[PDB]
Order: sequence, then structure tokens, then C-alpha cells
Amino acid sequence: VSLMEKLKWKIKCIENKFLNYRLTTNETVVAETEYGKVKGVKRLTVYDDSYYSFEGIPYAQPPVGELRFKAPQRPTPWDGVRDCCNHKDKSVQVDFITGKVCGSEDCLYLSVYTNNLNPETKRPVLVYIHGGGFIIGENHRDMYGPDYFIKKDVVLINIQYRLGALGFLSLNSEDLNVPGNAGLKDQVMALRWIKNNCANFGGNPDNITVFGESAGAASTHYMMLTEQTRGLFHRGILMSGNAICPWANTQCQHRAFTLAKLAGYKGEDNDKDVLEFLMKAKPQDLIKLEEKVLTLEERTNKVMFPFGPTVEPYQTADCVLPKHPREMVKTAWGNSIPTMMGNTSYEGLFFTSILKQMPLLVKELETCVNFVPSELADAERTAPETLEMGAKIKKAHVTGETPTADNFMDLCSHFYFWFPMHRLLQLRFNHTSGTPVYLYRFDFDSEDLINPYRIMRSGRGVKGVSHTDELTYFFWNQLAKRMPKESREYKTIERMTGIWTQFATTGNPYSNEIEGMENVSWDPIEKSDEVYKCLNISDELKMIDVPEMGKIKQWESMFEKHRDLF
Repeated sequence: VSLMEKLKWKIKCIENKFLNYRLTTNETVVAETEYGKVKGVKRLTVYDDSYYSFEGIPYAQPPVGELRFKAPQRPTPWDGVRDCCNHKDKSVQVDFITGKVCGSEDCLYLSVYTNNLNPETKRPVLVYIHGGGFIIGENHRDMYGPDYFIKKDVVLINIQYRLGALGFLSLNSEDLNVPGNAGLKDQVMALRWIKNNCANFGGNPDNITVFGESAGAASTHYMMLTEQTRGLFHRGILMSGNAICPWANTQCQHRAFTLAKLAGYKGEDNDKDVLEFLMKAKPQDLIKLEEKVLTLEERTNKVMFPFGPTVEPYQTADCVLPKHPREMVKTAWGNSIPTMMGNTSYEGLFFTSILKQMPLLVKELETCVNFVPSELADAERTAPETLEMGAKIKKAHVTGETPTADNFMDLCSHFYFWFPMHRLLQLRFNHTSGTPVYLYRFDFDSEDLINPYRIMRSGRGVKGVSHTDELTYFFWNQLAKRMPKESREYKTIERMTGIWTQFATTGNPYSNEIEGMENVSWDPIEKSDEVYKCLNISDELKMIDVPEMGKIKQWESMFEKHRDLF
């Protein structure tokens, strides 16, 4: 990331600190939790609203020392008042602006926000799980500010969970009790804390919505798949992702050794000696080296991250993913709760940055074999069957004689997002009570209001609605500003938070108290539907047929001779 964006960020960081001070009040409050009392504080928003803020509530034991890489344990109760007027640190990770490691191993906290601590009726409980590819992210308000949501009458909660190798190391040896998915197991324990404590903040424990975007979307989906959380929450919103996206799981059991070697380990590939080294290494050193773990083969086959969600090699008490995600949909309690899913209108436009450093990636579209789903393609991607699937991909996205950058980013929309969405819907249809699923397509483009991910994807002065462009209209961030109430930006904030809160409350996303939904008749998807219908969210709110349907079906035809793998 460029030196200018670095200094610009440094200055906005300094601004945000002083703003946060100014926006604080002296009105402190105390709430009960099952672990003991917590002291929160009231804060202001730039829209002259206010909210109670409880930050830094522990939901797990600090996972340091001997607890590193392990499933989380319940925190120790205290008797007195715990100070929750300040945010805790983020999970150890590489900062995308600076490039330096930041954060701490002590990161298993959550934040509770609400405009009213003593509501006359118990409120909808909304739980946000952040994305960031399971390797970056945080619940700090400089990134996920509750300022928009607190205009509505909900309780909003933002969790953290362990990222990267510290969150997702996995070892085969059953004796060492590092099966994997510790970060997911962090999410489960936060959910249980939210179940049992949200009433003390005015929340309805029988009306909880979990939602997330990107890796947060796949997390939300994982929380709907596992037996560990059955009945815990009642609605789900999958924003740009789910658990069967190609990036959303990987078998990483051999990569521990690679990571140890990068970090100075001398010895042989056996799990015990690997684990002992990794247990004593500096967290920052482990996180800094994660970038180098993936081989060239793996990157070529589109493996995006070294460590992440995985099928655990042996079942333990806290086990979360005991089979491949596709197999879990077939037995998932979450299949029978109201669900909303959706994508932006140009998801893959995100990858512009990566394309500018690697122009060669656009030649991959000449045969498109590297984009054939892994479970279908051969090792070298050279088999005649593979070139044949590759061809079907190429006819779907290459518009001219020669492949373009837009063809590429278009393909990525489908490879990483639409096609996995299509596979999940169809699969879910086969194994469900018949609760509704609603589709949206976020198609609103503005550059007047942005979020920090635009800095990352080099999204300055680039038209189209990329992956994460929608977060801008849900949370406050330190790049935001107060928008006039008549602006298209402000109106979309109202519409977006309105719909989400409407769905959180009723399990139905439609309301005519939302401006622009007058002629909207938003139906759920039926299995009988050959074409997906979704609410397209732009300057106007209009029900349409999913524009990406034709390509979606083209991708499906790769499974013609392999329908059981669909």
C-alpha cells in the first residue's frame, strides 16, 4: 500500500482518536452478566444520536501459553465491576495499510451496543461476525461503528475471534488436541455467551440474528451448520459468502510443518515436535510468515489462505466441522431458520489491485482450467476433461477474441461468490423444512462515502459495486462523515439498516415503512424456480431476475457427468 495512503491513514487514525474522545460522555452504566457486572459508557454519533457502549467483554479465557491453538475455555468470573469503557486489542494479524504485525493473543472479546438499556419490550438481537479471510479483522468501532444501527431499536453485538494460524492451525496426531477450527470454536462460545446474557441488555434471547460478510458470511453459515449451536439463534444473513465457497475451507494439516520451518524449526516432520516449537514461537513471527506458507502449486490452484476452516481429522467434544461443508448442509439445523443471502453487483471488481501486480493472471482465461472447481480438475490441469470444463467457463466470461481484465473480474464474481451461492441453494432445497430464503443484490454505487477496504483493493476512482462496498452503509468507520439527510447515501443507510432490522425482527425482510419499497413484492425462492428472483438495491429498489443466472447455469453444466458432486 502506497506511502501516501499510509500517511493519510495515520492522520485519519489521529483524527479518529480525538473524535472518539469528544464523542464520549460521562454517563456510565452498569449491567449484570452471568460472569459479573460490567461498566459501560454512553457515546455520541455524528448524527446527534446516542448509545450505550460495552466494549471488551471477555467470552473466553485468554488463549495464551498452553491454550494457544486450542479450543477456547469459559472465562473466569469476577465479583466487582469490570471496566468495559474501552476496546480490547484485535487478534494478531498483518495490518493491510502499514504491513506491520499488530494485535495481541488476548483478543477473545465482544461488544454490546444499544440506544436504550431499559426498553419496554425485549429487542431483536443482531450479531455481526466480521470478514477478513479468517486472517485480518476486528470489532473496533473505527471499522465497525454501530452508529447507524443504533438509530433502530435493536441490540447490536460485534465479536472477535482468533485469526490465522493461531485461529486455524490443524494437526493430525489425536494426542495433541489441535484438531483445528479454534477460531470457529471461538465463535460458538461467543454465541452461547450472547444466548445467556443478551437479556441483561434488553435483548430477546428468542429473537437473535447472526450475520456476516465475506469470511464473516462463511462463519455465519458455519454457525448455521454445526450441531454445536443448534437452536441458539433464529435468523441468518449471508452477505457475499457461505461455507462452500472455495476459499472457505482447506485441508491444512501439512502446512504446520512448513510454517515451523519458515520460523526456525530444526528437526523432523512429526506433529509433536512441530507443535512444541510452534507453542513457544513469538506470535508476531508466526503471523508475519503465514504469507509464505502456500506453495506455487497451491496458489496456482487458487488456494487463497494457508490456514483456515478445515474438516477436523478426529472428533473432539468441541468439534465444529466433522465432515466437508457440503456434507454438513444435508444435516443442518440452520436449514430450517429464515435466511437472507446476497451479493454485490460486481463482486470480482475487488481484484483490480491484485491484477495490477500480476498482469499474467489474465492469460489464465485462455483455457480457464485453473478456475475449474478443484474436486473436478486433475492435478496438472492438463487432462482433456479439464480443458473441457475450462472451455465452458471461458464461453461464459470471455467476450472477445482475447481475454480482458473485466472478463477476469467477472469470472471471479462467479468462481468465488455466485456459483457457490447457487450450489448451496439447490443443496439446501433438498434437505429443508421449507423456511424462506430471500435474495438481494446490492447495486448502489457511491464514492462520496467509503470504507477502509477501498484503500486495500486500490478502489480509488473506480466505478462499479465491489465486494465490501456495502459495509459502508451498515457501520460507521473512521473514513466516514456525516451525510445530509436528503442524500442518496443517507437514504441507502436508512434502507439497509431498516431491511436488516426488519428481517431480524420478523424473519421477513419486507416493510412498506422503508422508503422505496412501495411497489416491492419480495418473494422467497422456491425449489421449483428455474430462475432466481432477488431485490436489486440501487437508487431504486426493484425486484428482478438474477442477471448472473445464465452464467450460473453455464458453471453448473460442468457437473453434467458428475451430478453427485454438485
